Amino acid sequence: GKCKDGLGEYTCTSLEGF
Amino acid sequence: KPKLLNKFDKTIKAELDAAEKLRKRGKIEEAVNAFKELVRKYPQSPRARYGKAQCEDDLAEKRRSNEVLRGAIETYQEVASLPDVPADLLKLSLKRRSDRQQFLGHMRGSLLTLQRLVQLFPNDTSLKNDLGVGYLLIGDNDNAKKVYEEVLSVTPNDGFAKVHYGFILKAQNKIAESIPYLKEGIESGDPGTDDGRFYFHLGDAMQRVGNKEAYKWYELGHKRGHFASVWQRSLYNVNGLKAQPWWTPKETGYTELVKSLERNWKLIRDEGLAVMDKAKGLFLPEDENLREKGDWSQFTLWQQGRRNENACKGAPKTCTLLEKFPETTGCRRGQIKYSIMHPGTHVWPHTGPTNCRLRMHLGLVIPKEGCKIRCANETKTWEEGKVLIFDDSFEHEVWQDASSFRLIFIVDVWHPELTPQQRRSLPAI
Ligand SMILES: C[C@](O)(CC(=O)C(=O)O)C(=O)O
Ligand SMILES: [Mn+2]
Repeated sequence: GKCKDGLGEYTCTSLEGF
Repeated sequence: KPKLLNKFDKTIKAELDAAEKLRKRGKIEEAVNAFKELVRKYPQSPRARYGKAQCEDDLAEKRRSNEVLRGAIETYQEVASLPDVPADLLKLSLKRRSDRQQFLGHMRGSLLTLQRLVQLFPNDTSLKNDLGVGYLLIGDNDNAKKVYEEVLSVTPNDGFAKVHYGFILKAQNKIAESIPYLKEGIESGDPGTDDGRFYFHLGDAMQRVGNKEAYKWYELGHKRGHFASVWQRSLYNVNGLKAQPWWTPKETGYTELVKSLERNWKLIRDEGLAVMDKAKGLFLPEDENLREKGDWSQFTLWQQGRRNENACKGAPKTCTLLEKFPETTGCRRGQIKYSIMHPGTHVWPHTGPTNCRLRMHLGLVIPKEGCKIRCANETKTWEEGKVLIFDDSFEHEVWQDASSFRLIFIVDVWHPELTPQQRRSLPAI
């Protein structure tokens, strides 16, 4: 689930800590 | 307010406060050793164990270390395993554990922790709401929906559950059904409802069903700081970047890339047509619920700054050409892709996720009538062999009413005012 053309996901960036 | 001391911990309150004073004074390293000695001497004390965890948490912030944070996450868990843990402390410890697990991207771990919280505190609505977010963050919208349905059956006016339930309904293309939940939820003013995602989707849902009140919600999302403007509604932004719907090549500074696209446009076209003719499965249908009707597919060569090697086997000369331009191949918030659209297609008004990219379109096969694109209040057409440039963080819309297919090449570039530091650091989208 990635935001390519729109803003449809709850979050568009990954969570990778610090 | 929060009672964190059990019977035994009250008897050592002086030693516990002495260690906590060190933490609040900022002497993190002395605080850790103080709480470590208390854990050694009182291995069963929940307050000592939580003090150790909080100091490890603070230390991970000072050192910006995922490994130190993983230690803290384990110590917050240890708190919960000790005997006679007061309920306020148990909740604080596991709540922080889950939050820090999410910060590290351990979404599966956070979910197990959230499921335990709900089992332990089955009447705490806010924890169920947090469990639903855990499911959303792992992409499990079916279980997230079940959680918010359970919350709303008990507390029908919980605004956090309303906006999240509406978000899920809209993501499932239940547009009309989502509107009252998103609106009622935002209007509730409950904590967590004043969030740009919910103004964004409420306005878009209203646009799709022809409710002219949509721009009142964009207008209010703007006044509350979520949108740079009513027309530019992206949510992953760097503030200060020049905001214009339409751009010229010279305005972008990427004139060499544009010249290369325009001088070599026919080789780009021919590789796209060859894929259409011999490898059409490489074109994937659009899957972000952006069409009202019609057929629209994309064949992607780069995404998140990463070359798709198998895809480039289908357009090898185009991939070789583009490798000379890191302004696009390294744009980790954009893509490089062919886009085919057929007659009878209407793409809903929509916005991209970030203001950190600009989008170039190169015309490849353009019917003489029927195809057009609007960005903000201005509509334009494509030309074969020519580049258009727009900022897709502005609302835009597309129609295809020709009598044959329309093929363009899409090349995203970093917004030109982003520094090399920002281009290296921004998280990928
Ligand atoms: C729908 C579209 O892909 C254009 C578009 O929305 C975009 O590039 O952001 C097309 O006309 O092919
Ligand atoms: Mn678009």
